[PDB]
Amino acid sequence: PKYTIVDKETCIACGACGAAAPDIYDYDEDGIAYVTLDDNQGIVEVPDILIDDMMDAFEGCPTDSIKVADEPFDGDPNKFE
Ligand code: SF4
Repeated sequence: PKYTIVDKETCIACGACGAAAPDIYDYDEDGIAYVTLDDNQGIVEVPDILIDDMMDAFEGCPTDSIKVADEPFDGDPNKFE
C-alpha cells in the first residue's frame, strides 16, 4: 500500500498538489496543503486508482513537503527520516 501526508512546516502554499491530485490534497485557509483522505494523519491507504496522481503531486512539490511511504505515518510527516 501507499500512504501520503504533507509536512505543513515546509509547505510554501504554491497550489500545485491539489491541481495534480485534487482527490488527495486540498488546503487550509492560508493555502497550506493537507491530505483530505485522512485529515493529514497518513493513515488511510491511497486508492490504487489515485496512486499515479499521488506520485505526480509528490514528484512535483517544489519543497519536498509531500511524503509517501508504504507504512502509515500515524500523524508524523517526518516519521521515515
Ligand atoms: S505542492 Fe508542496 S509546497 Fe505546493 S502546496 Fe502542495 S505541499 Fe505545499
